[PDB]
Amino acid sequence: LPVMVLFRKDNDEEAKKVEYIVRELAQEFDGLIRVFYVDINKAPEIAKKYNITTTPTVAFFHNGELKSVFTGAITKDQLRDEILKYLG
Repeated sequence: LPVMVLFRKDNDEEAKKVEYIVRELAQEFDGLIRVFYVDINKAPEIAKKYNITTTPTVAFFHNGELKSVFTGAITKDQLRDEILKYLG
């Protein structure tokens, strides 16, 4: 399954909308993708590995490889279109 990972900071107002969007897509594509939520402060080594410095950031992985990274202003349509790409 393709994987979508939300990198988040705890007290972040814009991160709230992206977290809603990601959870919405997680349900919409349940069973077809896996979604993980990484707290930058609780897991700094993962954020460091993936060069995550701003939050919210959403990354996509497939076949154990990093495929794309979205930062800054993030929309549901952007994320959904990536999900569809890796589903075929």
